[PDB]
This record gives sequence, structure tokens and C-alpha cells, in this order.
Amino acid sequence: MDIILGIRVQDSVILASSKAVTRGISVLKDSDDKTRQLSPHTLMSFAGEAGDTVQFAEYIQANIQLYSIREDYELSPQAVSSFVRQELAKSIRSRRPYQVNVLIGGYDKKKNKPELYQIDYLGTKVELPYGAHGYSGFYTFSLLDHHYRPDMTTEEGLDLLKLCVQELEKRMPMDFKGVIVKIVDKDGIRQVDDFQAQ
Amino acid sequence: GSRRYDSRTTIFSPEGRLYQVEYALESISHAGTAIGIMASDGIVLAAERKVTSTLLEQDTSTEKLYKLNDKIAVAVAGLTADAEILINTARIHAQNYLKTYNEDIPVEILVRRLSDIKQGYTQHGGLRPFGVSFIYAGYDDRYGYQLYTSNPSGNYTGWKAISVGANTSAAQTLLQMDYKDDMKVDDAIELALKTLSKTTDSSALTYDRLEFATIRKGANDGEVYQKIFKPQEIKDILVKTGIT
Amino acid sequence: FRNNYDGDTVTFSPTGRLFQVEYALEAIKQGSVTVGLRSNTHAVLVALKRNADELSSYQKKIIKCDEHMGLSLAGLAPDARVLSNYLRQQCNYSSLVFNRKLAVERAGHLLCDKAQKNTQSYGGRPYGVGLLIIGYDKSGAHLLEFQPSGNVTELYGTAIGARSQGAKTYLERTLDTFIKIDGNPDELIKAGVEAISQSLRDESLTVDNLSIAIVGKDTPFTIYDGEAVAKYI
Amino acid sequence: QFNPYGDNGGTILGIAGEDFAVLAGDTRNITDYSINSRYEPKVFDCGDNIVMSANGFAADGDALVKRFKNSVKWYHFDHNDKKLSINSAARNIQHLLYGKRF
Amino acid sequence: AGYDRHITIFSPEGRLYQVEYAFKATNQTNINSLAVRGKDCTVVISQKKVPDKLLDPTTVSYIFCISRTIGMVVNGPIPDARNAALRAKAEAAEFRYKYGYDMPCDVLAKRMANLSQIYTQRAYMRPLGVILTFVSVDEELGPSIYKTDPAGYYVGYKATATGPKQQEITTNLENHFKKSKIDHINEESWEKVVEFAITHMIDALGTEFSKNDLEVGVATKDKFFTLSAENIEERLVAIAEQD
Amino acid sequence: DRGVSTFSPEGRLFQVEYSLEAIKLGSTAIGIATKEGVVLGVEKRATSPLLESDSIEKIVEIDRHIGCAMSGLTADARSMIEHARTAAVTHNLYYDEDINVESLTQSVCDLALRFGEGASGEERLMSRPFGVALLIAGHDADDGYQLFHAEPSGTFYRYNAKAIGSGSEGAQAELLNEWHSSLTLKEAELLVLKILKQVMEEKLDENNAQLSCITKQDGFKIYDNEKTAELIKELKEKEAAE
Amino acid sequence: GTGYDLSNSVFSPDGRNFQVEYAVKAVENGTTSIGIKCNDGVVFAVEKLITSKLLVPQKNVKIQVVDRHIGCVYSGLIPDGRHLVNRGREEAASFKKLYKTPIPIPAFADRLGQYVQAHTLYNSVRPFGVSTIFGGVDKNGAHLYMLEPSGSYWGYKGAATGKGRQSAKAELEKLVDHHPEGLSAREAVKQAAKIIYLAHEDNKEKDFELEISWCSLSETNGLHKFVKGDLLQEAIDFAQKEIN
Amino acid sequence: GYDRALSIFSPDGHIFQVEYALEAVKRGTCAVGVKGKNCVVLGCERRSTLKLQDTRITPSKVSKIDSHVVLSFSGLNADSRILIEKARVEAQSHRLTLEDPVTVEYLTRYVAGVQQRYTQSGGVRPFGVSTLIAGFDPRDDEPKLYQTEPSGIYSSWSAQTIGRNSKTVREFLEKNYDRKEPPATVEECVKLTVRSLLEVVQTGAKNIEITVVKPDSDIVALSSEEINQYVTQIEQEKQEQ
Amino acid sequence: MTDRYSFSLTTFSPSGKLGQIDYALTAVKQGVTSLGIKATNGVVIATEKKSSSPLAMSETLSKVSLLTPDIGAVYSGMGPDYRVLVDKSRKVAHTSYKRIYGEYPPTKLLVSEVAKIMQEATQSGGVRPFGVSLLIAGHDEFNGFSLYQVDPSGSYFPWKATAIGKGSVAAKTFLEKRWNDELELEDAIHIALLTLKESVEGEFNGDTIELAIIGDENPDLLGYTGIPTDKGPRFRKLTSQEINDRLEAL
Repeated sequence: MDIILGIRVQDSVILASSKAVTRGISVLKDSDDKTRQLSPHTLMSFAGEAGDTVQFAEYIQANIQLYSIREDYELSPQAVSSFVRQELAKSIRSRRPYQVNVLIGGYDKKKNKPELYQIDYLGTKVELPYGAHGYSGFYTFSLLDHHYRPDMTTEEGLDLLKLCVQELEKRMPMDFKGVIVKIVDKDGIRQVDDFQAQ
Repeated sequence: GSRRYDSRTTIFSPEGRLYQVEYALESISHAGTAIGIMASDGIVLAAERKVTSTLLEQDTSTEKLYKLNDKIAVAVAGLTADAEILINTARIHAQNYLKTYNEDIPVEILVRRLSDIKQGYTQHGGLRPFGVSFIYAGYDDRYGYQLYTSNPSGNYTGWKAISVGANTSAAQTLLQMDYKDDMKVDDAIELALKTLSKTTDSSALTYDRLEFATIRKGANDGEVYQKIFKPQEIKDILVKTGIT
Repeated sequence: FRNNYDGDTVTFSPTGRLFQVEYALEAIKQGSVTVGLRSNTHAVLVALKRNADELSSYQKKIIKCDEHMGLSLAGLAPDARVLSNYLRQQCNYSSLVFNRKLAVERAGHLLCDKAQKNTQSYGGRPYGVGLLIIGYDKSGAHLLEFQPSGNVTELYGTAIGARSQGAKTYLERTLDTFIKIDGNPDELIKAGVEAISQSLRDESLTVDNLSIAIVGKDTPFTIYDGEAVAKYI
Repeated sequence: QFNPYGDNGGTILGIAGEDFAVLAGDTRNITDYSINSRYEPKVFDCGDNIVMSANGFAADGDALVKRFKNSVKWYHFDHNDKKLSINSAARNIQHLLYGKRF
Repeated sequence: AGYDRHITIFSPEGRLYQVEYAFKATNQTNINSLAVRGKDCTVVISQKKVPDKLLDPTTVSYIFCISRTIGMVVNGPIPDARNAALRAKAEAAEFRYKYGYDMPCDVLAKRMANLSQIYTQRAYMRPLGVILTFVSVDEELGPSIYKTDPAGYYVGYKATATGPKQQEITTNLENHFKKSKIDHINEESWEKVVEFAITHMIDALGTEFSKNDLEVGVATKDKFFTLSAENIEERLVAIAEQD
Repeated sequence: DRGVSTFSPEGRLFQVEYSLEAIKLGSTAIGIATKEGVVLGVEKRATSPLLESDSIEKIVEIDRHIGCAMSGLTADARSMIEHARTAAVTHNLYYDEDINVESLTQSVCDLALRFGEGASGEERLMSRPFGVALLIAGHDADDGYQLFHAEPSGTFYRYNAKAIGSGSEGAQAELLNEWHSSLTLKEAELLVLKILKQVMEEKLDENNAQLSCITKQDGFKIYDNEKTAELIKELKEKEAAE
Repeated sequence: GTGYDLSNSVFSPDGRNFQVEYAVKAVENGTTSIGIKCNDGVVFAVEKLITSKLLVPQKNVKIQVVDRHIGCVYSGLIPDGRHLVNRGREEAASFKKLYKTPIPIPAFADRLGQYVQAHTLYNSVRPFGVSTIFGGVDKNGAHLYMLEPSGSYWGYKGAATGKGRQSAKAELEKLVDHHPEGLSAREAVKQAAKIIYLAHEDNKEKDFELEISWCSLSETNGLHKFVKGDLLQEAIDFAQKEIN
Repeated sequence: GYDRALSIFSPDGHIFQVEYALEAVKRGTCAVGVKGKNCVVLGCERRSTLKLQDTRITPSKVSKIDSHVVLSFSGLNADSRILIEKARVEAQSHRLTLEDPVTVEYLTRYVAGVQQRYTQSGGVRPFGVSTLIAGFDPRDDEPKLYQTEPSGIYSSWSAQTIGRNSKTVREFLEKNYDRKEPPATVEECVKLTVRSLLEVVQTGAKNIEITVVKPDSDIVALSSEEINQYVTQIEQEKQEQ
Repeated sequence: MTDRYSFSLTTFSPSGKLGQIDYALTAVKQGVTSLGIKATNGVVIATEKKSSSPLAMSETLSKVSLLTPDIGAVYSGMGPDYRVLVDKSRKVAHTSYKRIYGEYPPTKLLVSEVAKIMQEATQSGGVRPFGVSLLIAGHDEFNGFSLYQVDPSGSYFPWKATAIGKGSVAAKTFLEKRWNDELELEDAIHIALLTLKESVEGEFNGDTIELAIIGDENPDLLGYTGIPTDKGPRFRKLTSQEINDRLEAL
């Protein structure tokens, strides 16, 4: 599968997502951004079935933006993830389920704390310090189980991810073409344009 | 055909008014008075039980104050049965929200949904509107204590102090006269009772003719608490405030 | 009286009348005249096309339903479009399913029943148009008269519309004559134009004003308009 | 189980000349190793100077041709007897066929 | 406002005129009927009037066989009566299918009464202008008479009468039971119960009957049937050899 | 009350007739057909000087070869235009060709009588007839340039020239005398501009009136204000010339 | 009050359904038609007013067949009649499909009966404007019926409806009295032609066309058939002869 | 089930339910909108039949449909909610399929269509509402102001007003608004707006709210003071004469 | 066909009155009197069996019905309307409660369900309100004994004691005199009989009076044994004989 990683440090949540989009024998694109901003402080990454993936991300984005406008308020990260979980949980028992896994990284301005939610296509949600979807988790959970620390700074988090991406670029069979990294904190969502060699 | 017997409950008068809504409001104006007062540390809901008897069981009775949530309650002025239909759907909407977002429903979202249901009976369906007006008392972490009001038209507004039902004109003037932004729950409790006391179409204002409720954030805790006063409790607060 | 019983088609008057149906029939009378007549080999339709302005066209009044059937209308045009379309479908069904050309007599029964439904139910309205149906089937030439009341009748000839009474008396007179115009279409048409002109009064049938249609033994239902009818004026 | 399709054989051929065109087809209809008919027309004149043949599963070919012929009929009814040009017939056939895409 | 008399909604007096007018229709046939309970049978008697000579007397009836065990006599216009009979049959057949046993006389009555109550509350359905008397020898209750009207009301009777001269027949029957002190004709055979029925029909109406002026339906354990002109004539003869 | 599809004692449908009355109160619309194209002109009729007159769209394109002008309850025309555009585009998808102007018109008119509270004939879900009349102009290979008048009654007439709206009776009289089988497109333009000027309460200028035409060569085009301004000036001059 | 006659299913203060009664007027205003039950079949005859010489003779048939053994004729609004027959046909087809045997006349009568009675139950429909005479032969004999707009029907020995129903009924009554043993199909056909002629006096203004049909176990094998040619003329004459 | 034709033609060719719908608008509080050279301003008046409200929570008159477009109205408040919700939904749907937010005309054309539809559908009465919709098309700096009414009719205005006494305030704008030189500033635009409202609000610092909309989703509502300050400077322009 | 009456038949009049509900109440007023009295260990509801003919068997007509083994109902007004309401109440107790929680509904909730059904006949299209007022008496573990009144509007209220119908005004006045919070069931039955006598014109005996109570469990009316937690229904209709015995001590 594609690489979808997330790590929650002291005051931010960082999401790293592979850039490759491959079909059969060809890597069609190497600059794919597997993410959608749901609200100024909530970001969602996704991996899964070819078309379902974006259709789901955009459908969720549309709903959150609608709520924001209607209520002139921003739902908390926990609120948004519960909404996403329910959508997936409905889907799994529908005619053709959405085959999409997501990571929701958000900064809760009311609690002043970053939050990372991992949710699979079945609607299985869990809140974690770090998470991953696909085969990635098989090399990153133990890596992070070892190197991760609660009080880490955003900069330490990025170095921690770099350690993850290097492990993946070493042992994973596929060429996922690097990752796009985004930070979610009290000031919003920004993209680290320099990870191709940080 | 049937057309012959259709009252057409959803049409405009030549003046641009909705007949049924206006008539439903007229109905509401004869209902026991209900008052809502918002303070810095809480909200007070009080209502006068229209018509009573020696044999009426007041301990098991409730015709005006209903709990919609653990953080929201309403005072009713109008057809009790109609109110119950709306109250129940309001309770369901609150739980759907909780199940969806894992957060209690913000007071206004719930009030707006209920008001929207009412608005519908106003524009389509050919059915009579609900002869009910509500005073919502609730609390959420975005606006704190809030007081709203909705009537047959589906329109709703926020207030510091408001009344619905009979003699609201007199009640409003009295409220607009003694209310003060920095009031306190206890001040409000007293203001509410005094107002009802001067607007009642009855001889005196006894406890068996009242329903009281308060939504406070008990200092010794940190959470919000709703309290629908019990007969005895009303009798007490009645003597204390000097109405005996 | 009436005013209290003409509100809809689902109400009988104290004398057993259906005013909405009668009012619909009135739309026909207000319609331009059209005539129909048949021999034993052919059936002809002659209709007077009416125009709004001298800048407008003369609204068509003849609709082809199949290679062997067609009709002329008097009254609400849209209602004629609906009914003729239903007729086109019934003719079509007969061919596709049974490889059989629909009998004019059956077409009449089908129309009668379709109109009858809009006279016993609430919400609907009777059709406001009269129709003259001509056709050649397995039993020769035929002419039918359709009234919004649902009444359809087979005749040797007839006319409907404004002043239709003129042409009708003429045909009832010329009967023994035209009924024998077999093997000669031009004669049957002329006999038709003569019957129709018996209802003129305003003007005289011109080229872009006259409309004729014929069907027969070896003649698929075809419509003639303009220059094509010149040789008959 | 039930198979909604069958193969009736046959072969058809169409060549276009500068000011003419031809559509040919054998007249044999078969099922497996037997002959159903030695003469069962398979090429039809659909009106408006168009000839057509739908070869393969004959029941489907007949239903199609029948549906197209009826299409021409209605084209006249709905567009003041306008002639259906060959290019317009082609697009029309595409929709008839794609209508049963599944 | 004045339409509270065309559809079934309340009048300022809390009355349902359409239901009252429906009751009026039940006498339109100017026929009287009565029902009595025997020791182990139930008999229903109804006047039979055939004015037109062009009519086939055999097709003029207001007694119906709803099921092998239930009989129903109707007081009211024939079309509504047949509407009611068809429904009752369908209802009786369905009950047996779903619940495994024969629909009891009182249950069918309640069911038809409920259906009637509905026409009384929903505006698009008119009440039927008929009164239905159901009879049978219920396997649990014994001889049974249950009658339903356009109001959706129904109850069981010891005996009952219906029609224009219902009151005369009723008081006649009332007097007989005040006397006998029992709630049924203490006769062992249905023939005699039928004779009792016709006898009192004559006393109360002050009229004599030929074999073609009556119509008789009888209910016994496991069967309900109607008598023929001849079965009745035999009955009329018997009563004649007493007066 | 009385059904929305009731006949009057004269054999007319109340709702359709009353519908026509609303169309009389509408802005004027005029169309003139010539062997060089068809011109469509309309009276903007803004209701206040603060209203941006160019946001008044009473002349719309149906397809490259078919244009349309409206008069009456113009809001009622939107679904008609949408239906027409869809019919024209759809026809082209099914037949790889242009929809004939008459066919397009007939389609629009099929919507007309689809109103009622449950009329036994199909599923006519529309509470009332449309309160707008339309002038449909276009060109097709078989019948050349054409102008049709589609009414809420469902009937559509073909005209060499036609006027609808408040000043129609007057304008129609004018068109009767002015029209002839050999008018040029230019003559038709000035002629539309002229007659609009006579019936309009306001002094006709390039801001309260709008022209458009449909030519086989360039299809339907709505003249921009500058282009019409010059045509207006040219009219004033030819009028003052005698 | 009044207005009880403006809506179909309404009971008037005297328990009547005025719309059904007005439907009857439409029937009495129609052509006369009859039916005669013979010893092994039934005969149907009807008056066909010749509006003009233009009406192709013998072409506008009025008697209709249902299944293969039933005949139906009616007076009133012809379209309503066809409507009722179409229903009868669907009704008969359904019965045969499930029970195999063609539908018995009594059974068939009730099918039409219930359907017609149904049209007096709601104000969304109008009652039928026709009285229908129909019948045929079945497993146990011949049966003749007449159905009124109210849905009322009974079996008949002879029946008539329409403009001249009184003349007809008078004639039918004579036959009934002078033939207790029973008329024959052959006789009934003539007798029917006579009654139509006699009953034509109540419309003697317009010329007419006679139409007869019959269903006899011996004469038609139990199948409904129209009387044509020789047998028809022979009956026409028998009438023309006794009309003087 | 209910499909009675409520909006139908009368003999004179009018549709009274739509006409009476307008009467409900005339009765609503006044709303006005004026477009500057680089902005659009929306002002609304605040009734005073009852005063003791909680301004924080009581629903405001100007509503954001999307981040670059707003909608105000005059008429039935309950009805307006229905139109606003449908507008907000259509806005998100449009971004979802066209991958671009709605233009102000598009959004207006949509609201108007909903209104029109309720004028010829069975079982429903027309919306007793008229709206003013303003904002800036995506990546555009040219201000937009449109007005819709019960019938479904819509059009753009340099400045417009709806509601009670809109007659008065329109007169003011017609002889105070120059298309030659539109309020070249956010300030002078807001001033022309307040002036127009004062012609009818009759001294109401708390009875007049204003919202300023600039290009690129720059929307903000003025506070009592900010507004009250404009009123102040306005009453002096008068006295200084 | 097809019910095309999709609009309300009960609407507000200029004065704010809901005509049809008012009229329904007037129908209830003409109805035979019925009452209910709550004791400390039970509740009694009663009414007069106003036989419409001496030929009718008044026993085949019950005005007092069991809804659940611990809840009973009686009424005043249109008998047929009551009958269908009882059918619907018995069923809603199952569909909306027993089939979900495996236990019968507490009195207040079942009353709430009935009230809902009645409110709908006040607003739904094509119907008229029910022309009845019910008195529902019952018992449930967490609420004990209770008595409720449900009116045509759908409104309901708890009572210590009350009467509805014909002579309700007088009957209520009489109850206010004899009622106290210490009455035992037998006392209430006695007061019930006295109150009902003032409303009855003719014969007053166990055959003309219908009376039932909600009291102790009747294991003898359970139908089976072997399950300790199942002690029987609390609803019991008094027999004609049981009524007469208490009338001699009247």
C-alpha cells in the first residue's frame, strides 16, 4: 500500500504521506499529496482503493466545511474524527464500502493539545502518539516504540520521521517516491517543503 | 372532491401574515405563563400551572418543564400534547448529535432544529401548526448559559429574560424594569416569582400552582446541574422570597 | 343551478349532466371546421386551417397515426397531440407485437376508453378536442368521429368545428353520390372540398389555408398542403 | 444454467462505392451443426435509403433491426418527416446498443 | 362550517350526522328481521318482499352464509349489504388461515364493527348504511347473536330485532323473556325455535305470512343454513295447527 | 374552490386565460424573420436607476442556432430555457446533428399543459401554467430562418414577425405594415428598434433595450450595448430624414 | 341544511346518496334496452337511434360480450358502459385463470356489483351513469341480471331500462303471465324485437336500428352470439307486423 | 401527499400568494446594501418590539453562505433559514464538483430558482423573503450585489434596500449614490450605508448593524462602537449647518 | 379512490380554539359517568353499564379493559372510539416496550403512548379527534400506583381521584370531600360506589355497574406455577357478586 504515517509530539501532529501513485507496471505520478484539510486546524491523510480514496476525503472535507460555515465555529479534532468514524462504520455495511484508511491529525485550540487519530475502513478508531496504515506500521511501530518521547519538539518529531522514512526506503519492496510532510499545530497546517533532504 | 374541505393551513393573508400561526399564537396567549431568566451563574425557569384542583396529583405532575438533555430544558406554553411530540423529537436529535460527534449538542443547534420542524408545518403539508411556544434553558462550552424562545412560526431568538403564554406584555415590562446584567441565580429566582406573582390571573400564587427549575454549575464540582424543584422545594422558596 | 354542478368532472347535475364534459365539447364548436367522408376504396379528410395574424401560419389540423390511419382535429391542439400520440403507440404496438395493422374500429374503442377515464375521476379534465379518424384496414375505408365525452361513431361522412352543420347537411344529402366515388381519389377530395366550403362565411379556402389528407386501397395516409391542394381550389 | 445467448452463424459484407453502397449476407441460419434455414434474410431495408444487418445472436439482431426501423418511423413523426441521414442513423444505433451495455 | 354534515367530523354538539343519516338508510328496504337463540341453535327471520314480477324471487335475499358456521342477516340497501358480506367472508377465511380455527361469531362482529368505526373517523370513507346481525352456535359460547351498526357499535343479544318496526318486535320478545325468566327458547329442535320466531313475528307485526313472505336462516353446531320456501311452508303449516 | 384545470362555459381553461393576462403586463419583446436571419429585441424595463440594467437577461441562447426572448413572469422561464437547452444538446448527442427549430419549440410546448392537482393523463406535477410567453428564433437546413411564439396554452404559432408584452397590440399593427418578404437584416434591426421606441414608456437607448439575431453563418448573438447604440443613432437619423 | 347533493358519498338527511340518483337520470335519458330470460338461455336487444343517414348501418355495435358466454347491454352514458365491461372482462379472465372454469353468471354479477357499489363510496369518483342488463348460461342454467348505478342488482325473468322502460316492462310482464312454462330462445328473439319496437314510441321522432344477441344452450351451444341476417329480419318483420 | 395548488393565477393575471409573500417582506426589518469601488457593505435595522435580548446568541441578520459571500434578507425569519441552508449546501457542492467556489451571480441564481419553484409546486406557499446577496467572485476584485424576491426574480444593484420603509431609503440612495464615483473607500461606503438607515431607524446605535465584505473572503462585522462612531460623525454633518 | 384528505381537519380558529377537540370534549360530556380513586395500596376505576336494551347482554360489553396485567382503562364518550383505542394500546405496550425490554411498560409511559395516538388524530390529515376521555389506572415497581386522565387533545394528567362524563362536576365535588391520603383499597371501592350511585338513575347493582381495581398480585389468575418471580396480575375486574356484597354495606 501507500505510506501513511503520523506522529504526535509536544505541541503538534506531523503527517507524512508517500508521493507515488502506481497502477500496474507504472508509477503514474510522484508528487501526489494524499491529504485534505478538513478545517484550519485538522488534517486528514488517506490510503486505500484507487478511486474511493479521494472521493471519501473530499466528501468528508465538504461536510466539515459546511458545518464550519453553518456554525461559524471549528469542530474539535475529536468531534471530526467521530464523524469520520461513523461514516466509515456505515459504509462497511453498505452495498459497496469505502475502502479507505485515514489518519486525522488536529490541534485542539480549546485544549491546546495536538491529537492523532487512526481509523481504518471498518470504522475502527483509536487515538495514538504515533500511527500508520498499511505495511508501514510493521517497521515503524517498533522503531517509534524505541525512539519516541512524549515531550519531543516539532523539530525532534521531524528527525524521528526521517528515521522512519529511511527505514521504509531501506526495507520496503516498493518505491513510494518519498513523502510530503505537514505539521498541524496552534497556528494551522503548514507543509515542510524541504524533506527531500532534511 | 376533497378540495372542498381543505382549510389551507399554509397560506398568506393579503397582508402577508400566516393565519394559522397567528391563531396558534392567540391560543398560546391563554396558556399558563412561563418565565425564563438568565443570570451570570445560572438560569431560572418558572411556570404557572393553568387550572388545578384539590385532587390533582402535583407530585407526579409535569405540564410545563421538561428535560431535553442533561444540559438543556424547556418551559412550555400551549398544547401539552403538541409539546410532547416536539420534546421527544428534540430528545432524539440531541442523542443523534452525541452519537455522531461524541459531544453534547450546542444549545442553538438543538433550538434551530426544533424551530425548523415548526417552520415546515408553516410552508407545506397542509397540516395545522403546533400550538406551542418554548423557552429553552441550556448550557454549552461555547456560549455558556443561554436562553432562547421559539413559537408556532418557527422563529427563535435569544434573551436575558423572557416570558411566554398569558400576560407576557405585563410580564415583560416588569422584567425589563428590574433585570440587571450582573444578577445572580438567586436574584433571578426571586425576580421570576415576583413577576408571575403580579401577572397571575389567580387570587394568590401558591406552590401547588408552580413549576420551578434552575440550571447551575455547582461551584463544588465543576459540571452543570439541572434541578426541577419538587413541590416542597417550591413551597420553601415561596416563603423565603416573601410570598409565603 | 349549473354553477353548482360544473366545478369538476366528478359531479352529476340534478338532471344527470356533466357540465365539464359539455364545456369541453364547447371548445370543439369554437374550433375551425374539418370534414371527413369515405367511399368504398378511399377516405378523405379536408380541414380549414386557422391563422392568428396575417403574419402567422395556419395551424396544422391533420395528424398521421400510421401508414393506414390518420385524423383531423377541432379544438385544443395539445389535446389532439396527446390523443394522436396515444393512437400512434397503439398502432405501433399492434404491428410490433402481432404484426397486424390496427383496425380503425379498435382504434376508436381505445380512444373512447382513454377519454372516458378523464370524466369519472377527480383532478383530471376532459379532453377539449374533437377528432375525425379515417383509415383503410382489413375491412375497407373507414371514418370515425371522436367526441371528448368519449363517444366515437363510424360514419360515411361528417364534419365538426364552427359552422360544421353546413358541410354536414350537404354530405347527408350528397350521400348516395360520394359513397360511390370508388377508384377515383380526386373526385372524393373535390366532393370533400365542396362539403367543407358549405361551412365557409368568413373567406374562401386559399392555398395555404386548405389542408387535405387521404388514405385508401393502395394509398398510404398522406397529407396535402399548399401548392399540393391548389388543383382543388 | 440458462444461457441467454446463442450463435446463428452467417456472414455479412459491406462495401461503399463513390455514389453507391452494398450490404451482403449469406442466407443460411444455423445452430451448432444443423441448418435451421437455407433462406432467412438477414439484411434489411430500413427506409430512408438505409440497409442494415445485425449478425451474431439472431434474436438480438432481429430485436435491434426492429427497434431501429421503429426509430426511423418515429424520427419522421417527431421531426416533420425529415430524412434520417446515415450519420444520424449511426449515432442512433450507438445509443440503442449502448442502452444494453449491461 | 356547514360541512360538518357532509363528512364525519364533529358538530358543535359532538355529533356525527353522517353516521345518523347512515342509520336512516338501514330502513330504506322497509324490511324487518329478528333473531332468537334456541337450546343449541340460533334462528334469524327476515321478511322477504319482492314487488316486481320481472324479478327472480330466488335471487332476492338479505341473509348470507359468511362461513360454514357464521350466518349474517342485513338490514339496509343491498349493495352496501353485499359489500359487507364479501368483506366478512374474506375476513372469516383469513382468520381461519392465520390462526388455525374458525372465526367466532363475536370476533367477526367486533372486526366488522372496528372497520365501521374507521369510516366514522376517516373523512374519505363513508359509513355503510346497514346493520349486521351475526349468528352461529359458537364452539365456546354456544348460540350467538351479535349485531353491528354504522356507529361501530356492537353487542351480544339474547334475542334482537331490526328494521322499521323493530320496537314492536323488541317489546314483544322482551315480554316473553320477562315471563319465561330464561334467556333463550327452551326448545330442543330448531324447527320449533323457527316456529317460535315466526309466531312472535306475526303477533308483533299483526300480519300473516305465506311461504314467500319470509326468509329463514338457521345456525347449529358446525353449520349455518337457510330454509327453502318449502321448508318454511312446512313451518307455517305447523304453527297454523295451533291457532 | 375550483380546479386549476377547469373549463369555462366558453370552452376555455381559466388558468391558461388568466395566464395570458399576466403576459400582457410583461415587457415588450419583438422578433422579425428575414431571409438574412431573425432579429430579437426586448425592452429591459428596469424598475430603478440603481438596478444594473445589463443584469437583465430577457434574451437567451438555446443553442448556437436557436435564440429565445421572453415576456411576462420571467422567473417562470428559467425551467423552460433549461428544458430547451437540454433538448437541443440531447438531440445532438442522439443524432449527431442540430435539432430543428420547430422540434425544439414543440418540445418546450409539451411542458405547457403539464399542470394540475392530479390530472388523469400522466404525472403533471406543476401547480399552475407558466406565466410567460416566448419568442423562439433560429435556423435549420430544412426550413431556414424561423420565428415561433410559444404560449402557456401549449400552442405555438410561426410568425414572419411578432410582438408580445404590454405594447403588443400596438406593435403588432406596426409590424403588419412594415414587414415584407424581402427585408434585410439591417432593416429588421432598425424596425425592431423603431417599434420598441414607440411602445416603450421610457426613451429607448442602448441601456433599456437590447437586440440580438441568429444567422446561419454566426449563429445566435446578443448585440453588445455599443453596437446597438449606433443602430439607435442610425434610426434617429433616418427618421428625422423625413 | 343543503348541498348534500354536491359530493358523491354523502348521505342526505333522509339517508340517500343524491349523486347516485342523478346518475339514474342520465340512465333514464338513454336509449331503451332489454333482456329476456328463456327456457335455456337469454336474449338481449337494444334500440339504436339513427342520428342521421351518415351513420353506417350495423356498424356501431352496442351489445358487448364478456369471456365467451356472457352478454352485456346498457342504457345511459355509453363510455361508462364500456368502462364497466372492460372491468368485467378483467374480472372474468382473473376468475378463469385461478379456477379454470369460466365465471358463473351469479359470480360475475357480484363482480360488477361490488365494482359499481365501490364508485358510491368516495367523493373522488362519480357513480356509473348506466344501468346494465347482462347474463348468460352456466353450469346450472340461464341467468339474467340488471345492475343500477347504486350497485344494486337482482336476477330477472325479464328486464328493461332507458327511455321506454315502462312500455318494455309492461310487455315483459304480459309475457311472464302468458308463459309460466317458459319462452324459447327462438320466441324470445322475436318477442324482444317486438318490445324494442313498441318501446320505441317514447322516441318515435327519430328513426332507429334494431340489435339483438342471445346465448342459448341449444341454439348457440351456450356461447353468446349476435343475431344476424335471416333470423334478424324474421324478427324485425314479426315486430313491424304487430306494430300495426 | 398534499399537493393543493396554492399559488395560482387570478382573473387579472396575478398570483396572490406570491403577492402576499411580498407583503410579508415589506413588514420585515429593513436591509440595505451598497457597493463601493473595492467592497460591498450590508446594513440591517434591529426591531424594538421587545428589548431584553441576548445579542450574543440571537441569530444575526447577515449570513455567510461561503467564506466569500454573504446573504441578508427582509421577511419571515423562519423562511430565511431554509433558503440559507440550501445556499450553503449548494456552495459546498459546487466547490466539490467544479473545484471552485460559486460566483455571486451563480449563488443568487440558485436561491432565486428555489424561490421560483416554491411559486409553482403543489402543497407549498412561496417564501415570504427577499434577499440581498453580496461578495466577490473567486480571484476577482469587482464587487457584487444582487437581490432576489418571492417570485424568483433576481438582478444586480449598485445599491438596493428591501423591507419596511425601503421606499424612503431607496430614494435616499437614488439621490446620494453616484455610479460615476462609487464610495471609493470602505469608510465612506459604510457611511453612505449608515446615513441611508438613519433615514428610517430613528436614532438606533444598537438598532443598526453593519458588515463589510472585501475581496478574497475578507468579511467582518462592525461593533456597536465602530457603528455608533459613524452615527456621531453623521449627526454633526447636520448640526454643522 | 385513495384517501386524498391529506390536510388537517382540526385547525385553529381566530380565537385560538381547536374546534374539533372542543366538540370531541362535548361528546365526552354527554357520555356516561366514570371515575377513578387511588388508595394507598391500590386503585379503583368504575362506570355504569348503561345497557341500550334489556335484550342486550351487558356482560358482552366491557367498558373497563385490561391493557397490561397491571394496567386498566375505563372511559366516557364514544364507546367504539374507546374499543379501537384499547386494541391499539394493548399493542403499543408490546411493540414499543415489552418486545424491547422484556417487561410491560410503567403506567406513565403507556399512558404517554396512548396520549400520542390521540394527539395525532388531532393533527394528521383526514381524521377527526377521538371522542373520548380515558381514566387509566395501574401499578409498576418504581412508581407504585397511579391514575391518569387522557383527553381528546392528547393531554393527560395524574389524579388522586376524579370523574369524567355526564355528572363529573358533581362527582368530583363529592370525591374531594371523601378523599384522603390514607384510604385503603376497600375504602376507595366504597367511596367509588357511593359516588357512582349519585350518577345512576335506575337500578344500581353488580349487574349494572362495572368496576375493577389495581391491587395486590393474583397468583390464582396467573395460569401457571413454578416461577417465583411471577406472582400474577394486579388488575382484577370485580364480579357482580363481589359488587353486591359491598352494596349491602353501602
